[PDB]
Amino acid sequence: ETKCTLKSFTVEKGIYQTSNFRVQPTESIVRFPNITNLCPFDEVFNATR
Amino acid sequence: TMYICGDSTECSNLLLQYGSFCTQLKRALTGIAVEQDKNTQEVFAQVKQIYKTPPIKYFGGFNFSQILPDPSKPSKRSPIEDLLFNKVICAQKFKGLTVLPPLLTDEMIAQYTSALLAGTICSGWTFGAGPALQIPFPMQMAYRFNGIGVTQNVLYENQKLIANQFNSAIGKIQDSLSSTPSALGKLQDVVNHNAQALNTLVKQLSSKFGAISSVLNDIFSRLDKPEAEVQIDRLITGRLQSLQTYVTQQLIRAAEIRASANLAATKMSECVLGQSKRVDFCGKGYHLMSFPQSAPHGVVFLHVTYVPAQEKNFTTAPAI
Amino acid sequence: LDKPEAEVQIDRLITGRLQSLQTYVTQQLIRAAEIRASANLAATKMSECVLGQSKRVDFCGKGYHLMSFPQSAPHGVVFLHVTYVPAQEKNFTTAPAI
Amino acid sequence: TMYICGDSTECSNLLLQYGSFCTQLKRALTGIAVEQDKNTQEVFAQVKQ
Amino acid sequence: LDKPEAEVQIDRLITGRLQSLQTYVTQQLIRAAEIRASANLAATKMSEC
Amino acid sequence: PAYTNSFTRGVYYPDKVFRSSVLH
Amino acid sequence: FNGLKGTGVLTESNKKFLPFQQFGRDIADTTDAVRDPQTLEILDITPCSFGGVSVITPGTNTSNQVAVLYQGVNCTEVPNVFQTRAGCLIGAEYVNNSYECDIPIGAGICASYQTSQSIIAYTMSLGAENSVACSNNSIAIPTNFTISVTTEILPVSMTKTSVDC
Amino acid sequence: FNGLKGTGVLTESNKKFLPFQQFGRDIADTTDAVRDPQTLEILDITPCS
Ligand SMILES: *[C@@H]1O[C@H](CO)[C@@H](O)[C@H](O)[C@H]1NC(C)=O
Ligand SMILES: *[C@@H]1O[C@H](CO)[C@@H](O)[C@H](O)[C@H]1NC(C)=O
Ligand SMILES: *[C@@H]1O[C@H](CO)[C@@H](O)[C@H](O)[C@H]1NC(C)=O
Ligand SMILES: *[C@@H]1O[C@H](CO)[C@@H](O)[C@H](O)[C@H]1NC(C)=O
Ligand SMILES: *[C@@H]1O[C@H](CO)[C@@H](O)[C@H](O)[C@H]1NC(C)=O
Ligand SMILES: *[C@@H]1O[C@H](CO)[C@@H](O)[C@H](O)[C@H]1NC(C)=O
Ligand SMILES: *[C@@H]1O[C@H](CO)[C@@H](O)[C@H](O)[C@H]1NC(C)=O
Ligand SMILES: *[C@@H]1O[C@H](CO)[C@@H](O)[C@H](O)[C@H]1NC(C)=O
Repeated sequence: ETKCTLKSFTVEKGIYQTSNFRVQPTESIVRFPNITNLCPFDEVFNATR
Repeated sequence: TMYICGDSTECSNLLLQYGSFCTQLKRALTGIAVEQDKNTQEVFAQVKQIYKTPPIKYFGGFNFSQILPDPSKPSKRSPIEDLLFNKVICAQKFKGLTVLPPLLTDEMIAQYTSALLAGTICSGWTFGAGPALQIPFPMQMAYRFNGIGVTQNVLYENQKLIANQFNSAIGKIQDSLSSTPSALGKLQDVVNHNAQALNTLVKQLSSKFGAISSVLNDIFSRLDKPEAEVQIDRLITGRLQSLQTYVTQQLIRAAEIRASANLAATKMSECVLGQSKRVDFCGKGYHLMSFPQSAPHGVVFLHVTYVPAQEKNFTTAPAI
Repeated sequence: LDKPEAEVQIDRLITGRLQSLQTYVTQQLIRAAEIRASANLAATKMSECVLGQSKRVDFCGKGYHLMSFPQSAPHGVVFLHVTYVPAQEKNFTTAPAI
Repeated sequence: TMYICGDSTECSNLLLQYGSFCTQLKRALTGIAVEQDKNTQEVFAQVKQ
Repeated sequence: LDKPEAEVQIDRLITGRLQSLQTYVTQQLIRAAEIRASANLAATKMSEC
Repeated sequence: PAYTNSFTRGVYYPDKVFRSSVLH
Repeated sequence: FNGLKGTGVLTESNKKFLPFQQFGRDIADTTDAVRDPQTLEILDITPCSFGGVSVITPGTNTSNQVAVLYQGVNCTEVPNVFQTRAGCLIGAEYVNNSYECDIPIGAGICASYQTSQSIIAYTMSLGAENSVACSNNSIAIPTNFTISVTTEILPVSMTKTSVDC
Repeated sequence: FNGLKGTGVLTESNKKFLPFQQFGRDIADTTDAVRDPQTLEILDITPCS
């Protein structure tokens, strides 16, 4: 990685900064409030008259 | 890439169209960081010999107890130095902006200062130009009096007066630091300037720069790959030049610090490790000697000078 | 691309590569200042170390300055500082006055 | 503001979206101006009498 | 032009002119450092000469 | 209409965002 | 969360949200907390473990051994382990033998390649240990001397360039 | 003036336009003088204080 970062096959004595690191999450957590006010289609399709 | 885009992989792989721009910014900051660990060596690490402090702190009636380290404290700092150090991050870190530690810690800097003080008192100026050579303090002063055109017998006849005036002058130092609104303004300004320079850096991520939104993810989906992308170029250009400005200002500011460090190093050599004949270089009046003290991000010099008084008017003539 | 749009992407390339040139010049202006300061110091030392004898501690080498000699070098100057250094001290008993 | 947008009322309301660039600019120039009045007293005011 | 179009054209002028001012400040700041250096020399000579 | 002085009243929370120990 | 999109680690929060507040922000006006729309709990949002990585190495002319320093993180979040101020250092063996600083790490710590050979870490020395006697009746006077010559090198100029715009 | 608008103070000028010139411009390519559509008077345009 250091060799690629410096664009060379030779690395001189010292300390080099390359890149960062991360966990790289793959999960997706989707949250919404409960659908409470269900729309009363009951009186449209299940009407007695 | 963490600053400009974040964890968005579709953005980080777009920033590649510029490529070398991030490298230049990284390089500039690295160069500055390295330089800062050199400035402190040029000023303090002027001796290859680290001298132990003297067991006694009262030589010739002169008492240097307020200047030399005080071992009763865990920090082993002198009464003055211990005052200087008391008179002078996640939000940043999470955005890819980090602060690096110095190579030389305060504990190590203090040791250099102690070595310089020990040499100044037990040897004089000789240790700054060869081996250390022991001398009685009263005789060290005699040399320093001759150096300003005052016959050495003046010191010996008035040794008690001179020691007393010295003791008073040193005692009053803390009163000029602990009760002055900006005694250390020069050191505090450095801290305040870099602190605000960084904070004004992160707040620019809230800017839109003409984009419909400052939030990268919210408009990467709520728009077409062809259209939305047109605004990724806009957010990147905006954020990239914001970072470019930060780096440029740091390069200029670093140059100012270097100049100051070079002056401090010069005075360490000419004021502390010798006796200066340069007017107003090592304080007002006729320079006798100086003592170094450590401070946050800097150095403090105590300049001991001779000032004439009680002028009487005599009649003169070119020759007899 | 049709002219009305082709000039837009070209304009983007111009400002991008133009900014690059700008970065180069800015850095050279800062770097130049650093070189000038060094040149000013070198000139000062020429006057005080070579054309005379200094009384400034560690200015013309570590020790008691006697003389110096200049030498040329690529993009710079090299000074050879000749100094006096005391050696082999011995302990004597002293007194303020006799 | 007079340099950018000038007398255009509409334009002046878009600068707000680019971040506090005018503040940084005025801040930098003010600092320079203050130093100019420092250089002169350091050179000439060598006497309190 | 209408609003959706005028803003596109106007943003080009704002971005460009901001860079012009930034260049001025940067170079003006570098020049100030040069004067500061000569001021320090002048003050030194006032003291020593 | 006995006009009076509104002083420093009439301020309200402009948003539903939590903020603390900060000036906005 | 109810329209608030983002990434990171969700942990327990101690932020005292008001009854009408749904999310919070940091000093840079960036979201750092959300309310869960179903449980009404407050979730503290931080970035997933990260930090700069540096590689400490000798020249490849001598060896291909490396040590890795993780900045800003200790040795519990990283997954010859030494913990310093700069961050967790792995691959270098810490020794109590001090030497002159070779490859600097920070906070008094430096690394080098030594003995068969491997990368080690140590606290850097400042200089030789010595002392000068204080006395009120004794002076040291040099009986001999030496003439020495030292070399000082200074830059004067740099390459002159020009550009055809 | 004929669709060209802005904010400023209108005064009489001492400029003389050629028969084919409706208005003039400064070094910043900004209009600083116009010919009146009805009276053929040449007016200088100076920004408000
Ligand atoms: C419905 O939403 C409320 C919040 O308003 C929550 O307290 C309750 O537990 C939810 N009910 C269910 C079955 O999730
Ligand atoms: C030296 O000064 C300190 C005050 O800083 C005082 O406490 C001490 O007693 C003095 N030393 C002598 C021998 O009087
Ligand atoms: C010396 O004489 C000057 C006048 O030439 C006078 O102003 C000054 O006060 C006198 N100083 C003393 C100590 O007598
Ligand atoms: C002089 O005396 C000191 C002790 O006060 C001793 O450490 C030093 O080595 C002696 N120097 C010589 C040359 O004898
Ligand atoms: C590489 O190592 C060889 C010894 O095997 C040595 O002679 C040579 O000078 C070294 N080269 C460098 C650049 O260190
Ligand atoms: C590592 O860091 C975490 C987070 O601050 C802390 O809880 C933990 O105790 C630390 N462990 C060590 C050994 O420092
Ligand atoms: C250094 O000495 C300490 C005791 O002061 C000991 O605990 C530690 O393990 C030693 N470290 C090494 C690497 O030998
Ligand atoms: C001084 O040192 C030199 C060696 O450089 C030696 O030849 C000479 O004899 C010494 N003189 C004395 C008095 O020791």
